[PDB]
Amino acid sequence: GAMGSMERASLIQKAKLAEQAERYEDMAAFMKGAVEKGEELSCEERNLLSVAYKNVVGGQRAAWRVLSSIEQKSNEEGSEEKGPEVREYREKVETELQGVCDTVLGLLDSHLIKEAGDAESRVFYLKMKGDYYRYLAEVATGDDKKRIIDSARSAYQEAMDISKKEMPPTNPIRLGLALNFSVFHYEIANSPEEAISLAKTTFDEAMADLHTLSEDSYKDSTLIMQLLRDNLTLWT
Amino acid sequence: GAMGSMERASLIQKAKLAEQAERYEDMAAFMKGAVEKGEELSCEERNLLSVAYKNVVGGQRAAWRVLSSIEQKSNEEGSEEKGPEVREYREKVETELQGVCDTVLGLLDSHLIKEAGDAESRVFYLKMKGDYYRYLAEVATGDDKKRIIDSARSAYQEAMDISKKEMPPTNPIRLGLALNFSVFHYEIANSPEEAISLAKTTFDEAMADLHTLSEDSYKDSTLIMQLLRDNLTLWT
Amino acid sequence: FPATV
Amino acid sequence: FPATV
Ligand SMILES: CC(C)(Oc1ccc(Br)cc1)C(=O)Nc1cccc(-c2csc(C(=N)N)c2)c1
Ligand SMILES: CC(C)(Oc1ccc(Br)cc1)C(=O)Nc1cccc(-c2csc(C(=N)N)c2)c1
Ligand SMILES: [Mg+2]
Ligand SMILES: [Mg+2]
Ligand SMILES: [Mg+2]
Ligand SMILES: [Mg+2]
Ligand SMILES: [Mg+2]
Ligand SMILES: [Mg+2]
Repeated sequence: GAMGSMERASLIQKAKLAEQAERYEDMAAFMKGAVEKGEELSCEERNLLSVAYKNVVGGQRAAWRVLSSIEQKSNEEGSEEKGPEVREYREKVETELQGVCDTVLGLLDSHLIKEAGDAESRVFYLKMKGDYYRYLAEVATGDDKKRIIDSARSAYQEAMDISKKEMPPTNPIRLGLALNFSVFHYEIANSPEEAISLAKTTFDEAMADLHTLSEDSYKDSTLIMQLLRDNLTLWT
Repeated sequence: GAMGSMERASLIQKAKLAEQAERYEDMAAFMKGAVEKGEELSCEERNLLSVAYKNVVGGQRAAWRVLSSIEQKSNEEGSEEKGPEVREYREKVETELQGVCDTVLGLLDSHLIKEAGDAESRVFYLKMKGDYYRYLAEVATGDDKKRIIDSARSAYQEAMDISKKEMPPTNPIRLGLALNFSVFHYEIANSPEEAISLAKTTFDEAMADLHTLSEDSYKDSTLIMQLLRDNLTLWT
Repeated sequence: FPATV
Repeated sequence: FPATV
């Protein structure tokens, strides 16, 4: 690791600076170095890790979608030919995206998940595992596609089971997990009815628990509830 | 060069795809590979090169400014100390920015400028040379700072001399050169009066030549004229 | 696309 | 910042 010589605290400090500078690739590299120090991550540190990689992979996904669209049109009737370049460049971006997902999954497997005992950490990491397998599934087409989808499903399901037993229905991690697992059902697993049912039940159970919350917790929970409603509006 | 095995035409095609995907680092790498094939660049290709590196370095400059601001505040009265990390990370970004500028300047020196005989190519490349020395000057602080500033000035001045002899006052390259040289005077050379005079004279001479233009040329020229006016409004 | 966090 | 192109 090129970060092996830098102090853990300095890596965390520089991750925060990289975020301020919108340098998310650097942010992710600093957080990878912090994880590789081998200590568990605090709540703030877990969110720095997730923010960094979500931004990196989100940019890769957007680029992959642009290139895949161009590639699809190139292979329609009417287009004569423009050579291998579109496929090659889509493949280049795809391979880089897969590499980032594999890196994140590797950090989760070595050894963040196995040391995570509290619900807030364990659910968070298992949600991430489902998310990064979902991003792999978005680009998958080969012998392993079904296994990639099932790896995402399995991680999300373990996170869901823990979240329902150990967190209140308004916990923002529980809400965000449900939001994303619902998107998995809709976009990956060809299960729109499960996606809609999960989003609706999550929203309604959260609504009923808002009365227990402070103003600040209410703000956090209702923010994610509005995303659930936004998706329900899109899908119905 | 990692692009040495790819066809020139494929590099240009992939640069255009990278632009569509907002992958400007890739765009710049493809265009560097195209330049290194050793052939002169067409008008479109010159603009692909400039767009790619302008976007890369523009992001680096924005990040450098954020980090420099944080560093400045850290070194004020009242701040106690937060260690070497802010300086180190500002230095990291700075070194990467300098590397990109050196790469562009190297392409111009080997061998784009020396083969550029037409005004539209030669002025374009000399403007770029002034721009990338200007970006080096923005971060310079050492024994060579004055020489970096003078390198920018010299390139801009040669471009200006050619542009006034060989291009009409509405030519968008001539206008953009004047815009940027005016910014050099204001922000780098501590010469706000020269910046304002250059912007005003450029605008007025362009205004007087608009009557010769087609609707499409008029649109291109007035776009850059409005940037000159925007800067004049900022500075007066 | 749908919202995820 | 001022405009450049
Ligand atoms: C997007 C949003 C609003 O909600 C969710 C909800 C569920 C999940 Br699962 C993920 C995100 C969020 O980011 N919440 C959040 C919650 C706890 C800590 C931080 C944080 C500490 S530091 C830091 C930083 N960006 N430097 C961010 C941020
Ligand atoms: C910013 C703007 C409006 O004006 C100026 C004016 C002076 C200078 Br010096 C620089 C820019 C510009 O970009 N003009 C322009 C002029 C000629 C060609 C292209 C082009 C071909 S291809 C391509 C692409 N982006 N794929 C872009 C673009
Ligand atoms: Mg230590
Ligand atoms: Mg592939
Ligand atoms: Mg159920
Ligand atoms: Mg060839
Ligand atoms: Mg330095
Ligand atoms: Mg003069």
